[PDB]
Amino acid sequence: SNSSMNPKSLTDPKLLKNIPMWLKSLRLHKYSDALSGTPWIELIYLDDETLEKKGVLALGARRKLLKAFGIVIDYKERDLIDRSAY
Repeated sequence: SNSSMNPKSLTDPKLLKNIPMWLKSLRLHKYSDALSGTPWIELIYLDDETLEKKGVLALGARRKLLKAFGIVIDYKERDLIDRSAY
């Protein structure tokens, strides 16, 4: 529905530690079970291909998650994300 990649949630250890929840703000909780087994630090590092391997078969959904992966990384790179999430 939305999946506009909220830089607020994508960089809040609350969601990050709770990937499913992290996906909630991305409308990809659909793949929560497939992406839950993987933390944010790894999620944000995944790729369209890996996502497929998990369960994200939607070229639209996975390739899209790659957008959420970056916003998290950069902010993670800018120490904008609590080291607690790490």
